[PDB]
Amino acid sequence: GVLKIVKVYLAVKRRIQPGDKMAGRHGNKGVISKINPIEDMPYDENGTPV
Amino acid sequence: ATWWNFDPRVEWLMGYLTSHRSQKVLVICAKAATALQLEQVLREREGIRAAVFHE
Amino acid sequence: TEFLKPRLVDIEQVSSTHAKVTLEPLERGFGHTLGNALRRILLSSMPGCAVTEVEIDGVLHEYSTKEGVQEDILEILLNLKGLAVRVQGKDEVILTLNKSGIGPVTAADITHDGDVEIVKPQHVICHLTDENASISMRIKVQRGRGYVPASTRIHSEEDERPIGRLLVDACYSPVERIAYNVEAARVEQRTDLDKLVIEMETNGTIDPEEAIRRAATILAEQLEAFV
Amino acid sequence: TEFLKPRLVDIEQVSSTHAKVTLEPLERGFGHTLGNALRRILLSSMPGCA
Amino acid sequence: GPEEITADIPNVGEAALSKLDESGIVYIGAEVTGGDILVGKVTPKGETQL
Repeated sequence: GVLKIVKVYLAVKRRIQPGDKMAGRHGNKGVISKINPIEDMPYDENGTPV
Repeated sequence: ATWWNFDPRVEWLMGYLTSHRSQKVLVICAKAATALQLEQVLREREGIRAAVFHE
Repeated sequence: TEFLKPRLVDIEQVSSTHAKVTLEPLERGFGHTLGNALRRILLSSMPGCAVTEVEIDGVLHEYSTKEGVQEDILEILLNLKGLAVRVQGKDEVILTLNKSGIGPVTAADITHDGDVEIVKPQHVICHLTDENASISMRIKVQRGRGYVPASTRIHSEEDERPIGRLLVDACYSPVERIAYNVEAARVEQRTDLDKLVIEMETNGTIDPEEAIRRAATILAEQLEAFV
Repeated sequence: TEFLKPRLVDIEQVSSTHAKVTLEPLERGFGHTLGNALRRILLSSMPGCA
Repeated sequence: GPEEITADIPNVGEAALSKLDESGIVYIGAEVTGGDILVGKVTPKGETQL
């Protein structure tokens, strides 16, 4: 009764941002608050920005 | 079909085409088959909002 | 009350990436004002040359692969992304990379064009295995600033792109690390003073020199509404 | 490549002592650069008689 | 009347008939946003006239 069927498979590169769910091994999970630029973010006395 | 990348009536297609997309233009060629190749070519291999007018 | 005006003393080149920069003399409570303010521009902003667009024969989408190649397309997109490039004259440039045979594929296998100067002639791009195949590709390099990825580029245009023209996110910003030290200046007149040493690390696409002068220009450029 | 240049919009006088000052537009990650840098001068280096 | 899967709408064309190459379906690796078309499928609504 059903003539034809095709199957397309789709792909997407869907990204990290606020509202997502990232979680710690020990279940110390939470939400992304906001993506601070690397400037706002603090740094090591040996540079290395956090 | 191989002349795609070869002759300069295709290299022209771009340099002319590549900035003068703003206005619309009218091109007339040999016959059907010859322009069936162009469509395959330009529409994709260059990348234009192109369509077919044959007979 | 009269304001001392700080200057450049010496540039200590250590590598084509790394460089310290010593500055004296700055009055009390100014090493914290500028050094911080400078850094904030130096990361956020700054016009480095980086990769944007690529086309390859025999490939349709990024998620597929090519035979006789260890690495994947996205992997080669990823290796192109983190490239080092220099441009002299025009803004946008079109490179052609042609290598064939056994072994790795370093950037020095691209055609050395006039304006085109490469920083790392032993950087890893791609790998080959079988000796009856090759790779030809048209890469596109641009000068911009900050981070306009591929994503924001698929919604500010309507003329439509062709098939095969893949998109890497653009890493326009060159600098990868920066700090600033606050030591005591011994001028031979006054001992109250400090001097500003700014450490940096980068990909060499912009010189350690211009970088500093170019950023403090931007800084001042913003200050021009209050003079 | 061209950078946005911030300006003065309005000065809100409240007293001969107090005053707010509104400024737009500044690009991302510049409200922290200047505002801080401005303040540091405004306290520590403006020559008043006392 | 049996359904069909080639590019034959009386409504949408030739706007979205360059996402699709020809003759049936979305050409392998064709960049398509939400809303646009993939496989061209089309159904008869009776009326059968003669």
